[PDB]
Amino acid sequence: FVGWSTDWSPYADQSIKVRISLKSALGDKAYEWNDNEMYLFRSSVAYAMRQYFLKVKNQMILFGEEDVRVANLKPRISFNFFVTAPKNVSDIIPRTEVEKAIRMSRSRINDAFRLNDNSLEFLGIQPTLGPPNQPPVSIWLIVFGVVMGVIVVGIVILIFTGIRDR
Amino acid sequence: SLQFVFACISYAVGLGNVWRFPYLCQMYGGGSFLVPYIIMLIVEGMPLLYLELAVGQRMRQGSIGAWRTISPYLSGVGVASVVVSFFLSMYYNVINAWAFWYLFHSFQDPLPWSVCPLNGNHTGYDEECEKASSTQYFWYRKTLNISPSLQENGGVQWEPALCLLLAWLVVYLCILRGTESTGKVVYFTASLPYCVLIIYLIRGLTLHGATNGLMYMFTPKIEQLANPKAWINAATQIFFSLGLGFGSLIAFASYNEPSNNCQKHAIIVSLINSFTSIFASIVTFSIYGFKATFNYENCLKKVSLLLTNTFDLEDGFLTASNLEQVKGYLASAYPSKYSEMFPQIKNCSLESELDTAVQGTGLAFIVYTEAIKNMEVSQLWSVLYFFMLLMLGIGSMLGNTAAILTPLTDSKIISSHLPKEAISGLVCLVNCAIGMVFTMEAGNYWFDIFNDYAATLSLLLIVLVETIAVCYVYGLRRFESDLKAMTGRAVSWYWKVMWAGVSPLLIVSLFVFYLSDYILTGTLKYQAWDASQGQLVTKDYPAYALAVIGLLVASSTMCIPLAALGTFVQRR
Ligand SMILES: *[C@@H]1O[C@H](CO)[C@@H](O[C@@H]2O[C@H](CO)[C@@H](O[C@@H]3O[C@H](CO)[C@@H](O)[C@H](O)[C@@H]3O)[C@H](O)[C@H]2NC(C)=O)[C@H](O)[C@H]1NC(C)=O
Ligand SMILES: *[C@@H]1O[C@H](CO)[C@@H](O)[C@H](O)[C@H]1NC(C)=O
Ligand SMILES: *[C@@H]1O[C@H](CO)[C@@H](O)[C@H](O)[C@H]1NC(C)=O
Ligand SMILES: *[C@H]1O[C@H](CO)[C@@H](O)[C@H](O)[C@H]1NC(C)=O
Ligand SMILES: O=C(O)[C@@H]1CCCCN1
Repeated sequence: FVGWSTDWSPYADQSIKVRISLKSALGDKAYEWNDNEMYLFRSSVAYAMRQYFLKVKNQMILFGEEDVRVANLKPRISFNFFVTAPKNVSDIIPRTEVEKAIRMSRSRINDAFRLNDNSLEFLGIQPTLGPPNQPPVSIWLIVFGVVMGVIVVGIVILIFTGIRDR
Repeated sequence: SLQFVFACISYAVGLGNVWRFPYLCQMYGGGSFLVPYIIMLIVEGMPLLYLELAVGQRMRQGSIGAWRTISPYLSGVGVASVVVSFFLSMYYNVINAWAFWYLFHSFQDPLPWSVCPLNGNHTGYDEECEKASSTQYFWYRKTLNISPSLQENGGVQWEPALCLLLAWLVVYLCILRGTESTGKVVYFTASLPYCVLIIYLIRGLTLHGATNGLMYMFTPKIEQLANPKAWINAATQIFFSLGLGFGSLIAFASYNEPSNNCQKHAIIVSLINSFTSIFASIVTFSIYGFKATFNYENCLKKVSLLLTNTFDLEDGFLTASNLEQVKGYLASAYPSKYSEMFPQIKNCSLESELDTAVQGTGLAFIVYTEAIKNMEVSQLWSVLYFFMLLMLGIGSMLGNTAAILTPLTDSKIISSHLPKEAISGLVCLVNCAIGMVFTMEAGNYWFDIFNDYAATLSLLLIVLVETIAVCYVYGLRRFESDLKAMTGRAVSWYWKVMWAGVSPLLIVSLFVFYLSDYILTGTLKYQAWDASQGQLVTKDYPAYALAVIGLLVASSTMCIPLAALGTFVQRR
């Protein structure tokens, strides 16, 4: 194929795409997304990677905020990040491990920016709301049984009294 | 006077005012239905209700006794007026059953109609529960489990069957227990519905977009005002809410003194019925307008989110006040990208949502469950509302079943063989056993058929026959003289005018228009739930559903001429 495309990049396969919606989740009193917030986000991602590599693979890897490479920053606050080895640029942590790391510590990242799983979407990491507990058997059935029992008793006693009177 | 007036009010004010009127108004255009209603109340409601009360007094007999004493060739109209009641009592109780269901699912912190169930990934919501509302999903799937079409029906759903059995047991217990102890009840059962409706109006008028609902309710769209079906439904709802044609109003007026003012009482009863219907429908349509506004806002937010996630716009840049301009700007920026999703961008407006937000016989339940889910202590308000509804239904059914049973008890042939407690038990058992067809998977369609044809047009023909009998066969001069001698005051000229010519002519014109419309259309259709589309679609009635539709009206209406033919044969 003669020619080239201006969209393929060697890092484009392992990139996780973040989309942040500040103004919706916070309404007013929402901060601006300057470079300090990007620094905090990269530090949070590096912390998540450290936690994942310590608590799962039992390896102590010294990730840093400069190891979370960020590209395609856009005004929507939508970009692509990927994490390399601590000092080995040619080594890219494969996307599966990054996704597992983010799933493991997504709560802390959400709390750092006061976002909840809807304004901070990782586009590939779908959260779980949690199973809805069911009561022991059925409250409606218990109430219906009580009501039907009392109504049946009333009918029986009324019929018996009416028959006995006559 | 208070006893008779409150008895008539408690009979008339029931589920036809709080439940049937709102969805009938919604179905036929809102204001386009309200203008005929009032128009059909001055002409059809008041004069014929007054005529019924006067025949009840001047005969001072039962319905069959009165229409047999006027002339033997006419006794059949006393029998038919019972049969209609039968069909009413056959399906009316289903409504009460539903309320019981909605009551029993009201003691749970996660109210069933409040939160949709999880899809199965445990990451989202059900497809049909998201396309529809949680209340609509609960009503159409958790409550009825409605089948997609009338031709498809399953077995008897055991939960609705048990609820209907409980409702019939409650009705039988109320029949056995009390017959004249309504003293304090009339003080209580007449104010509790108004208190609950006042509370729900207080909530209903502070919701976002309540005025949209009121504007839809009170706007008389001329375009859909020409539909004859709207006029037919208005007249039949007036007759069904006042109880005209059921024959129990005649029995109620039979126990009144002949030196009483039935012109004041008829006017007061009709006006109170109209006011109660209007108030309940106002509250219901305020909540309905809130629902429509919420749906419109949700669609606009979804479209804005779709555009923002694609064009990489700012979080709050795209709002509802600058949508079209930014859409034009985006279209002008580059059409290649816009071409891909242009089918996907959806058009939504308040009007279309207002026509098609919620519609059907479950309008009251869906709307009021939504309102409850937007309360603070939802359980208490749900219990209170579905208890007011239970009281209204139980009172109306007590009236209807008394109308059913009085001819049976008065017959010495049956009364000399079985006790009244057994006659009533057998009647309740037969009604409950036959009404199990409304608890099937496709039972809501049969309920639709009975709600629209069992006691709809027969009440018109019965009242037409009654008024022709009173005016022309008995002789209006003789009737007026008898009434004047009974009460000292001669009937007003307005009442005579409405009795003799205006009401029968309007009824005949309505019947002719309905028949002409049905013939020209040639395709009777019904609404069916579509879970995949999550809305209501129109489907043609099958061949076997028209036989039942025809028979329901035909038996009750034709019971009069058959009796006339039998009397003629007996004479010859
Ligand atoms: C930085 O990370 C990269 C991985 O992305 C490391 O490259 C890896 O180096 C090892 C050691 O040489 C390679 O294994 C060797 O492969 C050759 C190829 O045939 C084979 O002859 C050897 O016997 C051995 O199996 C591995 O293939 C290579 N991986 C890649 C993707 O190139 C690199 O070593 C890291 N840098 C530092 C300083 O650790
Ligand atoms: C969620 O369920 C749908 C089926 O409705 C499926 O297509 C989708 O892949 C599921 N999502 C995940 C993350 O498994
Ligand atoms: C929306 O409106 C446009 C323009 O009026 C029309 O082409 C389109 O078919 C409508 N429906 C959808 C789903 O886009
Ligand atoms: C959803 O499920 C995942 C595991 O499948 C769990 O880690 C997560 O906490 C759940 N979300 C809740 C309980 O809110
Ligand atoms: O308002 C009601 O619901 C009842 C129905 C039966 C006739 C009397 N009115």
